[PDB]
Amino acid sequence: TKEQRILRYVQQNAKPGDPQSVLEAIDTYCSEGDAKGQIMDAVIREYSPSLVLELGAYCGYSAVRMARLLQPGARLLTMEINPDYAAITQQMLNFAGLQDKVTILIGASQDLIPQLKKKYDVDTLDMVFLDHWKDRYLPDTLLLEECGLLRKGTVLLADNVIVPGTPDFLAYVRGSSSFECTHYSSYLEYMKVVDGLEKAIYQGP
Ligand SMILES: Cc1nn(C)cc1-c1cc[nH]n1
Repeated sequence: TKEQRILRYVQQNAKPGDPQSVLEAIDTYCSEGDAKGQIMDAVIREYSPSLVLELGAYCGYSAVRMARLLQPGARLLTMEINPDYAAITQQMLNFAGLQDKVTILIGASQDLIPQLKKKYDVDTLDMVFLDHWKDRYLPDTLLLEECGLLRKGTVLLADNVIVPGTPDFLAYVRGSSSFECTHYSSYLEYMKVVDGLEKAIYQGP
């Protein structure tokens, strides 16, 4: 119901066609995530990806956040396992006026990623945002590589990466010469990490 409540709140209080007011409505409602969203913004602005893959949609906050910065021609593919969330996310994107920039695929990442080239005509991806299941971060990273979907300069950005969580994913991207890594730790006013993200840029084979 959390995702449903968030949407209705947006629908009642936000301005249609204005992604900023949609995001502000979501943030405001949830607090009584801008640190993470701010990092997502910085990555999109720096790498200027033409095709983005998002793993996990939920209420659509991140789809809105990323798609609003893509220029004409640039697109987002969003995978979401839960059809109820995919519906919420579609409504959220319609509300923000970003529906022409995003395609939502319903299903499990491990099933859909291998079908991207043949079934959905993807060549390579410029950016991947990982925010789905944490036990899939490393397997899906490997799957993307092995399916030939990454190129030199493709940026992976993974949410909710806080040690000792995601030991395998981090061991790989850090450990491998094929990835150049940056970590982000948000503490807000605290001494303990509230959210962590990892940026990993593929260097090619
Ligand atoms: C996409 C996807 N694939 N798998 C395995 C989980 C998801 C997910 C998790 C939250 N939303 N969607």
